[PDB]
Amino acid sequence: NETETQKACFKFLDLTSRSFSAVIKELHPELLLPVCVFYLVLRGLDTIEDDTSIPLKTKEPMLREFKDYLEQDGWTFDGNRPEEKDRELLVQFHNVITEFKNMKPAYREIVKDITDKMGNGMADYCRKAEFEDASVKTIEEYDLYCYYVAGLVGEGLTRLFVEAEFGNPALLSRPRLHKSMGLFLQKTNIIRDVREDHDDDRHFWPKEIWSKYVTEFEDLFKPENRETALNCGSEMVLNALEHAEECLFYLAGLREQSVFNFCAIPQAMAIATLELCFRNPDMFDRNIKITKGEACQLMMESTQNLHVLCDTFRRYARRIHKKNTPKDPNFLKISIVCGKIEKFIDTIF
Ligand SMILES: c1ccc2[nH]ccc2c1
Repeated sequence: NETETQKACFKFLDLTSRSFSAVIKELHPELLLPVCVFYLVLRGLDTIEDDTSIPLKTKEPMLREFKDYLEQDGWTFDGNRPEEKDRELLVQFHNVITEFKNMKPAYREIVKDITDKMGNGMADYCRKAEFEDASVKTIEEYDLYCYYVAGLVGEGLTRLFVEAEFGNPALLSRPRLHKSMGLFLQKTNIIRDVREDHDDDRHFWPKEIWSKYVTEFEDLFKPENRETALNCGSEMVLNALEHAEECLFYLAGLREQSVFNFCAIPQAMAIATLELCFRNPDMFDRNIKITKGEACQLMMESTQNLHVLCDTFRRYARRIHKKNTPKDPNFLKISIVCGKIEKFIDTIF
């Protein structure tokens, strides 16, 4: 007995999250529709923020006010460029609104708050870009951009988990944990996608890091600077790896198996992707991905328990530890963080 509003939301879930839709749809029914609503709302936010054919005069209010649109039956939007990939989510958004309002009031307050905080951070970002540079210059800015597009997702999901008693409530008292969750994923994708993003005039690597390796960011992609480029990505990987232990801390707080799988799978994939990118020069030439046999192993190792997941983390931390070379100016610090991850897992298990 699935309503068509529900079928549409799940259809759009397949079309926007692609492979991830499968693990979302295996979520415990207490949070299956809430998490689905949460994702389609944030994806609806992205479809507005990313369409450069929408002028700031129109886009900025939609982003700041989107939390209030969730309360308006039949809200639609057809002002995307006719070729935006996820247009139809916003033109048929009345299904998300229907299912948003069917949600328990505690879930609606969480999703509405995150939509509000996130949409306004996006609107602030979209504004600066139009009237300024908006280039990531400091690690602090880098970390701030990741908190708004990914750390806030972690807050929302954690708030839903704790509300459904699927997560230890102490996860809300230590918000560095869900922040590390989102930053680990977002930083790994920013590292791996650096060429793709640069070929679309998007640059998220902080100048505080890449300026120690090249004079201009574009220099990273020239074949003659492949050595400094590797060293730069190494420090990028080092910065991402500093979140891994707090990620293990967060997963230890999850109390329901389908919620564990939903959070553990992307984390295990992130550390594998990080290991594939570490000292890999292909990262600056194309989009590299982990092999299908590896991804399929990881999916088995991320859908069991915390012990099995920690062994996967220990394995890829050791692989990064071994690829680490003294020629790298980040040599010592990479070994230290890898050792801390390995020795921490050895202490638990
Ligand atoms: C758990 C916590 C934070 C997250 N960010 C994206 C997915 C996800 C899962």
